[PDB]
Amino acid sequence: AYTTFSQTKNDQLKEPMFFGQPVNVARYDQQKYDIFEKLIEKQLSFFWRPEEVDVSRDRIDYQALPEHEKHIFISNLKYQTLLDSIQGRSPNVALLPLISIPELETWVETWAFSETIHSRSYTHIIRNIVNDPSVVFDDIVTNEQIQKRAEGISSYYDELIEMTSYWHLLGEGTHTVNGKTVTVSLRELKKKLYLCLMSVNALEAIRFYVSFACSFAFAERELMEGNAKIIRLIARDEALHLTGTQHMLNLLRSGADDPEMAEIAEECKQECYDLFVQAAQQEKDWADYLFRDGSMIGLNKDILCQYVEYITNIRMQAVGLDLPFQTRSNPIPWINTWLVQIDSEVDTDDLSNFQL
Amino acid sequence: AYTTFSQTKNDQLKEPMFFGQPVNVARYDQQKYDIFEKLIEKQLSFFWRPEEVDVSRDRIDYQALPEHEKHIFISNLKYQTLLDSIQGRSPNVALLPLISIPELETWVETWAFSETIHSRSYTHIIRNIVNDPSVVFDDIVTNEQIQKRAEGISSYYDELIEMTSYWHLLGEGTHTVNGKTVTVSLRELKKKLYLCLMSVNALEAIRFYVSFACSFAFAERELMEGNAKIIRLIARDEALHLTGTQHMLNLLRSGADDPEMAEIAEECKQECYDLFVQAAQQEKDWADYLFRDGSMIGLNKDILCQYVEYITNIRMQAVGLDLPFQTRSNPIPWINTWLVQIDSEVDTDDLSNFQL
Amino acid sequence: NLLVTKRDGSTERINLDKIHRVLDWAAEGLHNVSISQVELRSHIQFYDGIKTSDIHETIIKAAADLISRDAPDYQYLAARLAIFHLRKKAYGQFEPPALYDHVVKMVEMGKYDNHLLEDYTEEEFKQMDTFIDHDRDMTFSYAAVKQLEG
Ligand SMILES: Nc1ncnc2c1ncn2[C@H]1C[C@H](O)[C@@H](COP(=O)(O)OP(=O)(O)OP(=O)(O)O)O1
Repeated sequence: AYTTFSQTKNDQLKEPMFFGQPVNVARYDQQKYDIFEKLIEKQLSFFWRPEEVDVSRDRIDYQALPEHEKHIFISNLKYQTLLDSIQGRSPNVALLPLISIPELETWVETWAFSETIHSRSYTHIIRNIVNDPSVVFDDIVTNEQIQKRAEGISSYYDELIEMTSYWHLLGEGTHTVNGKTVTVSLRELKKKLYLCLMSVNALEAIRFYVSFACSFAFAERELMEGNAKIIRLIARDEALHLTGTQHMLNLLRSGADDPEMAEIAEECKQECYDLFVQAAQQEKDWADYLFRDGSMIGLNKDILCQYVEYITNIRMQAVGLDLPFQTRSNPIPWINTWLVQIDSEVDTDDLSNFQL
Repeated sequence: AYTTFSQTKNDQLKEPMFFGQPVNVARYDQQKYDIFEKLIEKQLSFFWRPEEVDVSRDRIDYQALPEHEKHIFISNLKYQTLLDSIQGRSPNVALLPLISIPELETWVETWAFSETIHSRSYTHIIRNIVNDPSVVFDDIVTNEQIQKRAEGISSYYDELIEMTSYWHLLGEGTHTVNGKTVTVSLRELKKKLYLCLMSVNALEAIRFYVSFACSFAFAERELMEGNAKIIRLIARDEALHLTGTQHMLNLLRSGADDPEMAEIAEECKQECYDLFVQAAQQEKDWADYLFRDGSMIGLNKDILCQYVEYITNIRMQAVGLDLPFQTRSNPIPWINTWLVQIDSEVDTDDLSNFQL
Repeated sequence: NLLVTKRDGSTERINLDKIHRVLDWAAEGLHNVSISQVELRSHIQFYDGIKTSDIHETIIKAAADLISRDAPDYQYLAARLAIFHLRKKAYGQFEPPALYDHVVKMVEMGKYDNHLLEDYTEEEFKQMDTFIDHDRDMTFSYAAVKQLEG
């Protein structure tokens, strides 16, 4: 039931964000939500080329990292490469079918694009630090720790894509395939889309920011200068990502775009809360396995976990969820640095009036 | 049956271009087909902003253009906006779900991205030439002559997406949905993918180039300076588009990537031929509508149709198809202009040997 | 909306076709030559009331510059255009007048020597008109036709 070009002359301003009608014409002279239009122009201006960056001195700085400190770096780098691999494709795939507005169609595609560039930068950083890049890449697949992550990210994107396919091949109503009974309800399809965005947010708001701390950690040590620059650029572009997702959830939880979705959002609030806590927690456990073999000035397993909570509260409170962790100050204020002869006058009469 | 991440540790280098295994890791230190990797780096370098283009004097040049001429321009502009809006989303939607290699995966997303930028440029050109952009956009959907081509573009992409969905939900085999029998054969799914690319090629090779002639036509007249610059930039990026599609077709028709596909390609050769002829012809009809009011200086119904044939042969011969039109010299060579001490020395002995 | 001034001195609204037809003609039997090229190269600048003779003269100088190693034929193209233009000022039309009438009129104008009529007779002029082959004006080249014209 999907078309790359909808024959019907629908009004792009009235059409909802998702589940509406396949965007036919691409016009930008008017947007229903100028919020997205701003993200596009802002994202295009941050266009960067991973090559321009000088990463050459990073080859010697990294060789120097004691095998455990080389653990912290290489390990954190592997996870990031995994994160934007998925953020490479997931957006367009899951996002695109559903979008029914042109401002947003183009945002998602531009958003997914910026992610490919990030996946490219990592490849440019690895080849400069290590001798055989294959040694690192082949590990992201086999590392088990990556596996709990990878599978989880895939699941929500896939779970949403699956239904989206049925909503087009079958549509609303209960349908049967090879004896089996399939129930396709737009109400459920909206939950997956919502829950999915909740994961995309936490990933691009908490998951990614938990790795930047380690990336910039070496920067404060004047170590890995090149990598510090690249990662820094990714952070800037990353902000726009988490922002768009938030604006997208609020409009759905506020019943602004779709009246039904506000309700749906209220039903998943509890499930969405456990989601952030789920990821927020996984962030802690990984950090323990960041240092299994050691710790290095600045990062601690202790000090790092503290940041995880601090940011989780800010990100969750942004979408509209109860703070799971205690209130605390920024455990690493240094990270914010990467995010963004005189006059002689004598009078007798004037003083003569003063009585002693 | 699709995943944004595939758990299995497959070799990206051995995996086929399509129908293989969902790309899990995004590495660029090695490619099975360096052809795509080159297109990415080359495309990223041509990154342009539609804004930078001063398109201010075009507002007066358009008003001066004769009533029949405004038709030629605005009409040709509407069609272009239509195509690149389709080829803005179609790629990712119908290509990502099949791609099983990184070098090609990133390409498609970057290829679809460049298209969004094109859709953005048109919107920037219209607002500067006309007073109410809505007057133009609202037409691209209602227009008679515009719709058929858009509908034709829609048929092939959607047809491919439909099966791709079943190949993941249902797999090879005959399945029943509500009494109905669905036959999902990978052999058939490969035809749609092939036939689709054939259409994408003709569109980005002939269809688009048939419009550039009119766009640059005003340029030779020193008219519409701004719009010609923008259109010129789109042409450069466009070349890379038609190039990537060609190589994909050859690798499939040569049985290089997939042994079965070469067979399949041989079966559709006849149907693929009628495809190019179908589009190549539709290009002529439009030329008649584009000139139904009248002609320009150095462009008209007759002279334009001639170019359609000239380019069709070159594009078709490129993929491996018989030349439908008679061999001809280029009818508009100008289109290529937009598509890229005295010595005093004396010796007596040396001359004394010369007998008079 | 704009008008043009024809040779005879009549005036009619501008029509691109008139130019297309002409160029398409001299381009007949030629290769690597494009009609559109001349028209755009000409950058012909229409302006209300423009003499048709000037328009013809502008297109001729255009196809004249085209002549190039890649597309030489152009120098038969321009030549053909030049002769067409010359036939207009000479006879007001492409089809040339009788050899005998042509000499007579001229003699009265003081162009040709009056001895031509005292040495040859009318019956002979009609006999020489047969040897003439105006179709040989196309065997010329722009470089040649240009010289004769000047
Ligand atoms: N109405 C017109 N508008 C624009 N160009 C014209 C028009 N009429 C003639 N031309 C062009 C055609 C030729 O290229 C050029 C010279 O025309 P030319 O044939 O020499 O004079 P003419 O107009 O008196 O004869 P004819 O009626 O056959 O065109 O001017």
